[PDB]
Amino acid sequence: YSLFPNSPKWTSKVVTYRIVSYTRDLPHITVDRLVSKALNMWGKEIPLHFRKVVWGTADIMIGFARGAHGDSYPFDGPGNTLAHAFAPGTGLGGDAHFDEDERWTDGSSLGINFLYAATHELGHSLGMGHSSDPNAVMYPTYGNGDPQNFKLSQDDIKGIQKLYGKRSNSRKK
Ligand SMILES: COc1ccc(S(=O)(=O)N2CCc3cc(O)c(OC)cc3[C@@H]2C(=O)NO)cc1
Ligand SMILES: [Ca+2]
Ligand SMILES: [Ca+2]
Ligand SMILES: [Zn+2]
Ligand SMILES: [Zn+2]
Repeated sequence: YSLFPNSPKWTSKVVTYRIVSYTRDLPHITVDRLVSKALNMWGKEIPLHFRKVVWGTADIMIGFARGAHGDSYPFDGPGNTLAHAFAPGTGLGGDAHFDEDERWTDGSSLGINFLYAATHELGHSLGMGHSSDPNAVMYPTYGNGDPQNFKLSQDDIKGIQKLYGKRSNSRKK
Protein backbone atom coordinates (compact mmCIF):
# COMPACT_ATOMS: atom_id res chain seq x y z
CA TYR A 1 2.58 -2.79 0.73
CA SER A 2 0.00 0.00 0.00
CA LEU A 3 2.24 2.74 -1.43
CA PHE A 4 0.59 5.92 -2.78
CA PRO A 5 1.84 9.50 -3.62
CA ASN A 6 0.31 10.86 -0.33
CA SER A 7 1.97 11.18 3.14
CA PRO A 8 1.17 7.80 4.81
CA LYS A 9 0.17 8.99 8.34
CA TRP A 10 -0.19 12.56 9.66
CA THR A 11 2.81 14.31 11.30
CA SER A 12 0.87 14.80 14.60
CA LYS A 13 0.34 12.23 17.40
CA VAL A 14 -3.27 13.53 17.62
CA VAL A 15 -5.68 14.26 14.75
CA THR A 16 -9.11 15.91 14.42
CA TYR A 17 -12.48 14.62 13.10
CA ARG A 18 -15.64 16.51 11.91
CA ILE A 19 -18.76 14.53 11.02
CA VAL A 20 -20.28 17.26 8.68
CA SER A 21 -23.27 15.09 7.70
CA TYR A 22 -24.61 11.92 9.38
CA THR A 23 -26.42 8.75 8.27
CA ARG A 24 -30.10 8.00 9.12
CA ASP A 25 -30.41 4.18 9.59
CA LEU A 26 -28.58 4.45 12.95
CA PRO A 27 -28.50 7.50 15.30
CA HIS A 28 -25.70 10.13 15.57
CA ILE A 29 -24.70 8.85 19.05
CA THR A 30 -24.26 5.40 17.45
CA VAL A 31 -22.27 7.02 14.56
CA ASP A 32 -19.94 8.71 17.14
CA ARG A 33 -19.79 5.55 19.33
CA LEU A 34 -19.02 3.29 16.34
CA VAL A 35 -16.48 5.86 15.01
CA SER A 36 -14.96 6.00 18.53
CA LYS A 37 -14.95 2.16 18.93
CA ALA A 38 -13.60 1.65 15.36
CA LEU A 39 -10.95 4.36 15.92
CA ASN A 40 -10.12 2.90 19.37
CA MET A 41 -9.66 -0.43 17.49
CA TRP A 42 -7.22 1.40 15.12
CA GLY A 43 -5.50 3.17 18.08
CA LYS A 44 -5.27 -0.27 19.78
CA GLU A 45 -2.35 -1.06 17.38
CA ILE A 46 -0.89 2.51 17.03
CA PRO A 47 -0.49 5.21 19.81
CA LEU A 48 -2.36 7.80 17.61
CA HIS A 49 -5.20 9.71 19.32
CA PHE A 50 -8.18 11.66 17.90
CA ARG A 51 -10.23 14.72 19.02
CA LYS A 52 -13.10 16.91 17.76
CA VAL A 53 -12.84 20.49 16.50
CA VAL A 54 -14.71 23.43 18.08
CA TRP A 55 -15.17 25.63 14.93
CA GLY A 56 -13.25 24.63 11.74
CA THR A 57 -12.76 21.75 9.25
CA ALA A 58 -11.02 18.70 10.73
CA ASP A 59 -8.28 16.64 9.12
CA ILE A 60 -10.84 13.70 9.03
CA MET A 61 -14.08 15.22 7.74
CA ILE A 62 -16.68 12.40 7.67
CA GLY A 63 -19.74 13.06 5.49
CA PHE A 64 -22.76 11.24 4.06
CA ALA A 65 -24.86 11.91 0.91
CA ARG A 66 -27.72 10.06 -0.89
CA GLY A 67 -26.79 9.51 -4.56
CA ALA A 68 -24.29 12.11 -5.90
CA HIS A 69 -22.87 15.14 -3.99
CA GLY A 70 -20.72 18.30 -4.32
CA ASP A 71 -17.41 16.35 -4.10
CA SER A 72 -14.60 15.16 -6.44
CA TYR A 73 -16.63 12.00 -7.28
CA PRO A 74 -20.48 11.77 -7.20
CA PHE A 75 -21.98 8.67 -5.52
CA ASP A 76 -24.54 6.37 -7.22
CA GLY A 77 -26.96 5.37 -4.37
CA PRO A 78 -27.87 1.67 -3.59
CA GLY A 79 -25.19 -0.54 -5.33
CA ASN A 80 -21.62 -0.45 -6.78
CA THR A 81 -19.28 1.70 -4.50
CA LEU A 82 -20.70 2.18 -0.91
CA ALA A 83 -18.20 4.76 0.51
CA HIS A 84 -14.99 6.54 -0.64
CA ALA A 85 -12.13 8.34 1.14
CA PHE A 86 -8.93 10.22 0.33
CA ALA A 87 -5.35 9.73 1.55
CA PRO A 88 -4.08 12.11 4.29
CA GLY A 89 -1.92 15.12 3.41
CA THR A 90 -3.82 18.25 4.62
CA GLY A 91 -6.95 19.78 3.01
CA LEU A 92 -9.42 17.32 1.39
CA GLY A 93 -6.76 14.67 2.20
CA GLY A 94 -7.92 12.13 4.81
CA ASP A 95 -11.60 13.07 4.41
CA ALA A 96 -14.16 10.30 3.92
CA HIS A 97 -17.61 10.12 2.39
CA PHE A 98 -20.42 7.55 2.59
CA ASP A 99 -23.62 6.85 0.62
CA GLU A 100 -26.52 7.18 3.19
CA ASP A 101 -28.73 5.68 0.41
CA GLU A 102 -26.95 2.37 1.18
CA ARG A 103 -28.60 0.65 4.16
CA TRP A 104 -26.26 1.04 7.16
CA THR A 105 -26.33 -1.23 10.27
CA ASP A 106 -24.17 -1.37 13.44
CA GLY A 107 -24.03 -5.17 13.32
CA SER A 108 -27.34 -7.09 13.70
CA SER A 109 -27.52 -9.68 10.84
CA LEU A 110 -28.26 -7.97 7.46
CA GLY A 111 -27.33 -4.57 6.00
CA ILE A 112 -24.01 -2.82 5.37
CA ASN A 113 -21.89 -2.96 8.57
CA PHE A 114 -21.07 0.63 9.63
CA LEU A 115 -18.31 -0.47 12.09
CA TYR A 116 -16.59 -2.27 9.17
CA ALA A 117 -17.23 0.58 6.69
CA ALA A 118 -16.03 3.28 9.10
CA THR A 119 -12.96 1.09 9.94
CA HIS A 120 -12.32 0.66 6.16
CA GLU A 121 -12.69 4.37 5.31
CA LEU A 122 -11.02 5.74 8.47
CA GLY A 123 -8.10 3.40 7.69
CA HIS A 124 -7.49 5.26 4.45
CA SER A 125 -7.99 8.52 6.39
CA LEU A 126 -5.30 7.33 8.86
CA GLY A 127 -2.59 6.71 6.23
CA MET A 128 -3.85 4.36 3.43
CA GLY A 129 -4.08 0.55 3.94
CA HIS A 130 -5.54 -1.40 0.95
CA SER A 131 -4.95 -5.11 0.08
CA SER A 132 -6.30 -8.02 -2.06
CA ASP A 133 -6.46 -10.81 0.60
CA PRO A 134 -9.49 -13.24 0.63
CA ASN A 135 -10.68 -11.90 4.03
CA ALA A 136 -8.98 -8.44 3.93
CA VAL A 137 -10.74 -5.90 6.19
CA MET A 138 -10.05 -3.34 3.40
CA TYR A 139 -10.98 -5.82 0.59
CA PRO A 140 -12.49 -4.06 -2.51
CA THR A 141 -16.09 -5.32 -3.17
CA TYR A 142 -17.82 -7.27 -0.33
CA GLY A 143 -17.58 -11.10 -0.34
CA ASN A 144 -15.99 -13.69 2.02
CA GLY A 145 -14.57 -11.00 4.38
CA ASP A 146 -17.11 -11.31 7.22
CA PRO A 147 -18.06 -7.78 8.31
CA GLN A 148 -19.99 -8.86 11.48
CA ASN A 149 -16.61 -9.39 13.18
CA PHE A 150 -13.33 -8.05 11.78
CA LYS A 151 -11.49 -6.32 14.71
CA LEU A 152 -8.55 -5.68 12.32
CA SER A 153 -8.04 -9.05 10.52
CA GLN A 154 -4.53 -9.41 8.91
CA ASP A 155 -4.64 -6.75 6.15
CA ASP A 156 -5.11 -4.03 8.84
CA ILE A 157 -2.27 -5.42 11.01
CA LYS A 158 -0.06 -5.86 7.93
CA GLY A 159 -0.83 -2.27 6.79
CA ILE A 160 -0.32 -0.76 10.27
CA GLN A 161 2.88 -2.81 10.98
CA LYS A 162 4.08 -1.95 7.38
CA LEU A 163 3.54 1.82 8.05
CA TYR A 164 4.50 1.96 11.81
CA GLY A 165 7.16 -0.76 11.40
CA LYS A 166 9.15 -1.97 8.36
CA ARG A 167 9.15 -5.81 7.92
CA SER A 168 6.99 -7.14 5.06
CA ASN A 169 6.64 -10.20 2.82
CA SER A 170 6.99 -9.97 -0.97
CA ARG A 171 3.82 -10.72 -3.00
CA LYS A 172 2.05 -9.45 -6.12
CA LYS A 173 -1.64 -9.80 -7.02
C1 LIG B 1 -19.24 -1.55 4.01
O1 LIG B 1 -17.83 -1.34 3.79
C2 LIG B 1 -17.46 -1.00 2.51
C3 LIG B 1 -17.69 -1.90 1.47
C4 LIG B 1 -17.39 -1.53 0.16
C5 LIG B 1 -16.86 -0.27 -0.10
S1 LIG B 1 -16.62 0.22 -1.77
O2 LIG B 1 -17.16 1.60 -1.86
O3 LIG B 1 -17.14 -0.80 -2.71
N1 LIG B 1 -14.95 0.29 -1.80
C6 LIG B 1 -14.26 -0.84 -2.48
C7 LIG B 1 -14.23 -0.63 -4.00
C8 LIG B 1 -13.82 0.78 -4.41
C9 LIG B 1 -13.40 1.03 -5.72
C10 LIG B 1 -12.98 2.31 -6.08
O4 LIG B 1 -12.54 2.51 -7.35
C11 LIG B 1 -12.95 3.35 -5.15
O5 LIG B 1 -12.45 4.60 -5.51
C12 LIG B 1 -11.77 5.46 -4.57
C13 LIG B 1 -13.43 3.11 -3.86
C14 LIG B 1 -13.87 1.83 -3.48
C15 LIG B 1 -14.29 1.60 -2.04
C16 LIG B 1 -13.10 1.80 -1.14
O6 LIG B 1 -12.10 1.03 -1.14
N2 LIG B 1 -13.15 2.92 -0.37
O7 LIG B 1 -12.07 3.24 0.44
C17 LIG B 1 -16.60 0.63 0.94
C18 LIG B 1 -16.90 0.26 2.26
CA1 LIG C 1 -9.22 16.45 5.44
CA1 LIG D 1 -23.52 3.01 -3.97
ZN1 LIG E 1 -17.19 12.40 -2.10
ZN1 LIG F 1 -10.68 1.16 0.35
